[PDB]
Amino acid sequence: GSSGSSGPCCRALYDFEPENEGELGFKEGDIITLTNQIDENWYEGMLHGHSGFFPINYVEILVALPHSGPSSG
Repeated sequence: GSSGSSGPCCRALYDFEPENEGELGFKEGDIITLTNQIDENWYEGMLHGHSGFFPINYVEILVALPHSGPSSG
């Protein structure tokens, strides 16, 4: 199959509900697109037409973002 174009994406290992405004609640299985990073343990993406931040201790990064520079090494 020809998808066309694909970028960095992550998979949720469990379910997480938003506690504070903005929070981006995910669901075990739902792939959360990756756009940018605000925190050192949080990420940013688009899900259900909503732009919010989500924890990394719940999802796994399959494709390392294109971002370049200093990083855990």
